[PDB]
Amino acid sequence: SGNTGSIINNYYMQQYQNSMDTQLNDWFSKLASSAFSGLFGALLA
Amino acid sequence: SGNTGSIINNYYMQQYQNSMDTQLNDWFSKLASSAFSGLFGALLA
Amino acid sequence: SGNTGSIINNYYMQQYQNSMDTQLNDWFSKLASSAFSGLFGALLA
Amino acid sequence: DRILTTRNGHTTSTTQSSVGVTYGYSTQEDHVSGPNTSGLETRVVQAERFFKKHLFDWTPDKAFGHLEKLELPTDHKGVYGFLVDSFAYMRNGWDVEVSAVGNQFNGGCLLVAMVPEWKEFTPREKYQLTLFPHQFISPRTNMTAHIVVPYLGVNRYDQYKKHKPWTLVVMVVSPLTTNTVSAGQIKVYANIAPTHVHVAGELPSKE
Amino acid sequence: TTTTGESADPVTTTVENYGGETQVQRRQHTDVTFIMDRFVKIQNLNPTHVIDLMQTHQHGLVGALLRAATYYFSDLEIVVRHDGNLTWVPNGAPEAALSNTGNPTAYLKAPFTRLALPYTAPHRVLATVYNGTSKAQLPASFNFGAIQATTIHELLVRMKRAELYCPRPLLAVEVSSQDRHKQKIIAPAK
Amino acid sequence: GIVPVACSDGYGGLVTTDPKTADPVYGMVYNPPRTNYPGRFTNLLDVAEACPTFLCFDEGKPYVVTRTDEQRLLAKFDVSLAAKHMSNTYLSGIAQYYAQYSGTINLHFMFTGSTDSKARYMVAYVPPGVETPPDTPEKAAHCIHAEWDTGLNSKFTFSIPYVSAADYAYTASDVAETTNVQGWVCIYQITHGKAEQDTLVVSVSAGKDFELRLPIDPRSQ
Amino acid sequence: GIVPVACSDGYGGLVTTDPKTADPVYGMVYNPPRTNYPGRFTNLLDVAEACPTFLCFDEGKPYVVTRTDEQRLLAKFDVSLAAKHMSNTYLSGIAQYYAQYSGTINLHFMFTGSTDSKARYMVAYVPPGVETPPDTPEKAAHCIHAEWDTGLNSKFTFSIPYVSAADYAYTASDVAETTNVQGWVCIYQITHGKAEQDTLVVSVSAGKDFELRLPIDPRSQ
Amino acid sequence: GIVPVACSDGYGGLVTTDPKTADPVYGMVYNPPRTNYPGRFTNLLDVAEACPTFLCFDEGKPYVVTRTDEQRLLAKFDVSLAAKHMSNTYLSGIAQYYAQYSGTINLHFMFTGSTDSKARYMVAYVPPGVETPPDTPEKAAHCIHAEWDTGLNSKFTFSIPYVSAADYAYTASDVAETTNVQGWVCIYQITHGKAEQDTLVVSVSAGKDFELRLPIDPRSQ
Repeated sequence: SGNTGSIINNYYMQQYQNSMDTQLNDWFSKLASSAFSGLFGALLA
Repeated sequence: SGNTGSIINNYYMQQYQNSMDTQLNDWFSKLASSAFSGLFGALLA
Repeated sequence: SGNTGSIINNYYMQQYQNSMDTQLNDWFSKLASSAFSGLFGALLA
Repeated sequence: DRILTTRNGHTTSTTQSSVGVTYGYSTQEDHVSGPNTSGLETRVVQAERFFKKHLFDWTPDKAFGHLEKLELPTDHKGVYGFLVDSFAYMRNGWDVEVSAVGNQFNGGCLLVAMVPEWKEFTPREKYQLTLFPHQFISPRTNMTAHIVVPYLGVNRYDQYKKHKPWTLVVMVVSPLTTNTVSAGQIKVYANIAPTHVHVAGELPSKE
Repeated sequence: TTTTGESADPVTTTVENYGGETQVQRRQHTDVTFIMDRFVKIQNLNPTHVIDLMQTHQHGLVGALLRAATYYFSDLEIVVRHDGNLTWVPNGAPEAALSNTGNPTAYLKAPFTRLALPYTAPHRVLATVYNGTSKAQLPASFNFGAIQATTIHELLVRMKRAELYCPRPLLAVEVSSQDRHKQKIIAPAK
Repeated sequence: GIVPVACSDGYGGLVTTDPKTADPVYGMVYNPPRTNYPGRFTNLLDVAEACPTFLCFDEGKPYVVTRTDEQRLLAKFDVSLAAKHMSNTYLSGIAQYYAQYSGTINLHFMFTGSTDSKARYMVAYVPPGVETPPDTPEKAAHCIHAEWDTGLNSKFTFSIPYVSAADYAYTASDVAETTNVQGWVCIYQITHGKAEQDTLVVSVSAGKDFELRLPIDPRSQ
Repeated sequence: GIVPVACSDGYGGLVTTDPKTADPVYGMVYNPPRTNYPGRFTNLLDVAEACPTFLCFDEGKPYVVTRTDEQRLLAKFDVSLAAKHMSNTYLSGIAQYYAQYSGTINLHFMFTGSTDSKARYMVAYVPPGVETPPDTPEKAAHCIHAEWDTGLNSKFTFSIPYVSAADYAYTASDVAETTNVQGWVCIYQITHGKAEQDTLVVSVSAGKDFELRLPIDPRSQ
Repeated sequence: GIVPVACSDGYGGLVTTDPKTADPVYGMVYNPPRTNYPGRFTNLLDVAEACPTFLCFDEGKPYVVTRTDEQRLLAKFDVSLAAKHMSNTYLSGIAQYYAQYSGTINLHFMFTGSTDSKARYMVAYVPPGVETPPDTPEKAAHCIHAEWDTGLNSKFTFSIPYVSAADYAYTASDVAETTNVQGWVCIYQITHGKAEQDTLVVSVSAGKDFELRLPIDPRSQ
């Protein structure tokens, strides 16, 4: 996940190790990936 | 069972960890589930 | 690899235990293996 | 196609000098029916329409960093305003249009941004206001900025009399320049519409 | 690359424009969950202490990155050096509860106590800035519970499985030099 | 050789709520059977839903009553598990041991008047946002509310909805909060007919989605 | 018998960045949902690429301007994340927390003059190897560079290439280094037409292969 | 319960050559690539076989020479990695860090005389068992030996065989051993023709079955 490096499973259940998320998405990744690149208009290379 | 969170089995046999039950049922769960809901009589919604 | 003798895998992931190499070959082994041997010229044994 | 018409209810706005619409942080809204309102929330479309507010007069003497802000919601004397006084909880996003009409002979640049959880920025932090949803207004190019943002906050519904999640901010990036043929000052106005207005918890009457 | 600057559409030009070649990049170290996942000091302590991440130093690696976000979510690990037994209570508990053993209480074991704690706020996310009142300061409900011991000497916090939303300004030291901020970088002796 | 281990600093101390078990020392104990022992409850909230307990009104009475037949506010109480009026209820007895809750709380009204006495009542949920609670049924009508009259069925039950900014609310109330954070419940008498000495008994139970979380041990010991 | 272990010297102490987790003590906590909360960012560099922040020129202005229409060096700054001119940028704010970087850094130029003002500019990347930066466009032409004029599109973006001996460069600058180690960026005005009071706003963002590595906590605390 | 372990006495201390690894603390580091970097060597003996280094004769010369054309013993040295004559060689530089060796050691002889100078040489391996080394080619002929003359090919290589009682020999030499334990190498000049000022350069390399074992750290530090 993030800065954890044991090859072996945790001795404790996930319900104890962490809080659990419920339900009822990376905006900046999309924003960055949508950036324009290259040139606008005609090119004489 | 209740407030125990090891993913791994207990090192000791159950006959040692706990007392053992013998034989020869949740009343309040049934009582609560049997409760009346909604309305009694005619509705003009 | 070199002066490590555990039969068992390391508890930590390789990404944590060591740095990781990227890519974009034993010269002295080849040099030694290429050495001339025996005799040069005629033999009267 | 620099021409754009925006409709919110029975109100429209048409601009011929736009550089498009900037969507901030999302393109749709989070779920409006969560556990905190127990299914008692309702939508009020009669409030989703434009209202107006003068922000400030952009003059040549205002320098880089000069900042003007408008915390939202602001005092509203129409339907939306009535909802704030009659319901305990509300949520809505904003459709924001800011105009700065001078002429093409004026020079300079304004930064228009929507900021969540406003805090007064220090002079050094002003160099990074572009981290927030924004557009610029430069007389040589456009007279209108347009930003659209969703509702957000630690709570799914809010009490606007106690917390204003969004703040409209206009900052001078490069000072207004004038010619013999240009305008001498530019009045900056906001045309705002609340979006996806939901209310919960009807309050009693005061009489 | 030539574009319409006023629309504020992201534009990422590359060295290919003038014949160069864009390389491969490895960004694990700037991954949010990863970077926030390390212990940092809290510093202002009392025997009764409410865990508030905003008490991290504002220029510290974690404290600064946290303040560079508006909203966040995470679970927590803490390391506490204390005299006496350490008790923790969740967000919302009456301060009085800190005196009772029925609440998670860690019996002293040298040199200190390390615990994993879950997020317990009543809000879906917390904020580093809040434009309003709850009755500037932050609302009282923005916390990860409280701890108490006879004496709390040191407290370290670690954000687990962190999520950050809505970037805010993050500043480097201001430069007076007129060219570059210069400092002593580590170099071999002799 | 043998297995090398790192005895880790910061781990190993006893924590009163830890999720591990102790080592046993006395094995093979078989218990007398208790198959089908009656009256078991496995969740506190099953009991709280099924057994309403009485509210407490001025003078320690579990009911309200009024001598005049005009419209009156009979009672007003904070929507708080720490409210004076809820202080002797089982729901509050349970709630004190948890830091937060969400969900429906149900009020029950049982009229105990004689056959010849009639009344018409109104209950309203007033959310936070106003200085003082409404003193008349007319002002309160604009809130979520129910009105009912007495008849063959003596009991009326009404759900106090969970309406709040956050997804959970605190069970305890802070010294700093002057006006209640979750609002009020107001009980009115629209009018009555010959009901001067007759009472309306009020009790409370947990609703279907009522929930308590985060166990705490707060009482002075 | 039981398992024999070797409690190993030198292991077990707490390390603030260790890759292990603590023992838990309070289980079964379910969080309020935060599905699709807007504005999430999972990597600092996504933000750095998408949101250019302003440079700082003499007097704390995010722009350069010139009164004369002759050719001039408008600004010169060190290609360093610790440069005076980059000191208020988000890229430098992030970079201070990493020891090394490599990759492209992008400069953005936005002309804010009136319709009747025109200009032609040049930006050049000057690598290390010369005493002082070139003062004229003519001397700088021999470097990697781009020239552009103002028109309908107000913005021009140019990539400062990573050209160095080592594969990574330090983000901080040492007291011993007099002349900058990664070179300079020089911005010139070739000429202008009636642009005396008109400015060129400069901002910076991270390029596609820009990378930061080796987290550090350097600020005085 | 939990797992019971026996923390064992006598285990766990740090040993400078232990076969275990430390716990990590700073993950996810990717290195600059070093693919096909030239000049790699993975075993010291590959280098020792391929690169002969010079022997050292009276006066610090890597060669022997003789002014007279009569038969003479030109040099005699101990078959020891600690011999004066081997003291500046790479083979001895490596050998000092191991306690034992076995296998072939190769000597190389390169004649550097002018075209008009000729010579005939003899090299003999004298095993232990005699008081003093033979002073003449005639007495030494009875040992393992090779004779060669100068010509178009300037170099002659001869293998000093490993002949010993034990399977390995010590690399160092003890203060108690007066006469060398592995014997001697004797280099003779049978005769020469006009070679008065011409030299024979001698170098040494490791043979195919040369082996070093048991690493040690002996130098004064």
